[PDB]
Amino acid sequence: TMCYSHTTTSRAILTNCPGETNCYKKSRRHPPKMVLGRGCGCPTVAPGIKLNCCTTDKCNY
Amino acid sequence: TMCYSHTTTSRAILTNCPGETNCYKKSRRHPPKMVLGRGCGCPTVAPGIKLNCCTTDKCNY
Repeated sequence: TMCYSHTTTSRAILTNCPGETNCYKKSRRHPPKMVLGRGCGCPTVAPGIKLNCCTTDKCNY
Repeated sequence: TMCYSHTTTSRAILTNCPGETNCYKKSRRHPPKMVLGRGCGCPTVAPGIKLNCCTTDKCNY
């Protein structure tokens, strides 16, 4: 499964995710509402974050 | 000097900044290009961040 990936500061790339089936998109739940991170897997997320986890290639754009 | 303030996850408020003359806006230098934080002062910033520091009330919107 290929997923977009980046931290809040790093650059947005496309990776393969060995051993994972999901991709994630973390976003700010409160305005500004924006994406804070994308990556492999489905991490547990701290408060204030909306977490979306999907299973097809490139689904986390 | 009153400045907007928030972390990447906390809520956006308006604060007074005792003892500071500047407000800051941290942003992502690389796309998505977006604001990651606002607050009192002019902090030193890690790589990948565009830092703007201003001196009038509410200048960091």
